[PDB]
Amino acid sequence: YKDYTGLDRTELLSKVRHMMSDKRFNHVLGVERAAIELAERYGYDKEKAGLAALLHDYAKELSDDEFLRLIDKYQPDPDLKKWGNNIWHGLVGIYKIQEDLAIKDQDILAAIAKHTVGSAQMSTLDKIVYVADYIEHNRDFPGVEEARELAKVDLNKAVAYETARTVAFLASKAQPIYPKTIETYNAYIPYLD
Amino acid sequence: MTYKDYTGLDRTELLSKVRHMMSDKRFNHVLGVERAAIELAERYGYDKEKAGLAALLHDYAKELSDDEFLRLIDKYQPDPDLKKWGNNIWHGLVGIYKIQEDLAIKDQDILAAIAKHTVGSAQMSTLDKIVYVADYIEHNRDFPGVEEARELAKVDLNKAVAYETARTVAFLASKAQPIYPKTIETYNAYIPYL
Ligand SMILES: Nc1nc2c(ncn2[C@@H]2O[C@H](COP(=O)(O)OP(=O)(O)O)[C@@H](O)[C@H]2O)c(=O)[nH]1
Ligand SMILES: Nc1nc2c(ncn2[C@@H]2O[C@H](COP(=O)(O)OP(=O)(O)O)[C@@H](O)[C@H]2O)c(=O)[nH]1
Ligand SMILES: [Cl-]
Ligand SMILES: [Cl-]
Ligand SMILES: [Cl-]
Ligand SMILES: [Fe+3]
Ligand SMILES: [Fe+3]
Ligand SMILES: [Fe+3]
Ligand SMILES: [Fe+3]
Repeated sequence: YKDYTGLDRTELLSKVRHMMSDKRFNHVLGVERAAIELAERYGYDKEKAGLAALLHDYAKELSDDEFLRLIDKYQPDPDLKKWGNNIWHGLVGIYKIQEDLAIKDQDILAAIAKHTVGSAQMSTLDKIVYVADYIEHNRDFPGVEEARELAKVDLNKAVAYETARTVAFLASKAQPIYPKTIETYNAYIPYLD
Repeated sequence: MTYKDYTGLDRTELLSKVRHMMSDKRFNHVLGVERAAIELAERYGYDKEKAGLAALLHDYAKELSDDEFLRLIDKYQPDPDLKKWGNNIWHGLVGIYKIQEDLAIKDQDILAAIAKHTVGSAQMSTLDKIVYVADYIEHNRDFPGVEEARELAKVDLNKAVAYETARTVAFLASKAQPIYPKTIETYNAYIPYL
């Protein structure tokens, strides 16, 4: 990752860990492990995959006010301020990552930005991060084990399954559903037919 | 303003033509929706005739052939994306052209409420909401939580709208069926009522 960050993995782990709780940093390590496994399985650059996965939740624990300032400074979209952390920590978090690290790679940053909501046409790296986040080994929740099996077989099916489960979950709790989420939903459900 | 004022047929002639468009089971559904929409109109201070008429006509095109719909799309509202969907989406949005072909109805409120009865919109009129809810709670319906919808409809029409839309999004997602984007526009607009 030094090629991407200018830092050894040891300073990098220090920086990431100092942004979040123990429990969350373990999640992030599990996501790194899972993304590297997925990259191996699907013929993708393991270093890009692991680095995007290590960084993906870098901003997860920023406060609302800190996000509102990053919005104002870097992407002042009126609608964006109506949402919250779930949406912000990836989409707006990338600005924090760039402030704190010498990361410029647009593939990595884009995979991080959309890790929560996806998009239509996700790249292989986007999908690796998206799926690793859901299936990493510390996770236990309704839908993970089917997700793990699918991931071993077809990345696009895993993407579809994860998205369908998340929409169902949000709807069951009457929580707002980000419009990109439904874009991702409709684009990938054909894989499950 | 009677059904005849709106359509040029009296309710008796309407009921025959509507019966002709569909199976008995569907026609009974439509009578149930008419009944439910009239009750919702009384409950919420809305014109009972408009509500009853929109309800009677809402599924006029439910059993048109796929080919009839595609012809209608070409002829009246060319949209290649629309063509990618199916009966669920078409029968309201494209069905209103069939209704206008067969009936002398021009009322834009009634037509708009029929057109969106499946998917809703973000800024639904009272008539829109009455048809949308009546469709879901009509007395022939027997599905889990229909009694929750019925109860909410007795108390707050916007909540009933919110509940129905959250139900439908969760139902579709739970089996990985496509979700029409207006459906999510309705969902996000009405969930704050819950
Ligand atoms: N309100 C809302 N929440 C979402 C949407 N998509 C995902 N989420 C939620 O965002 C939360 C965090 O998602 P994610 O970044 O994927 O995982 P995490 O950061 O490792 O917890 C989860 O509770 C998801 O349900 C959406 O479209 N709208
Ligand atoms: N594909 C798709 N189907 C939907 C959507 N919203 C509702 N439906 C379905 O369309 C069907 C017809 O719905 P509706 O016109 O409300 O009821 P009906 O005509 O009395 O059966 C149902 O099975 C709904 O779940 C959507 O957004 N996308
Ligand atoms: Cl680990
Ligand atoms: Cl590696
Ligand atoms: Cl599971
Ligand atoms: Fe996250
Ligand atoms: Fe995560
Ligand atoms: Fe219908
Ligand atoms: Fe109906």
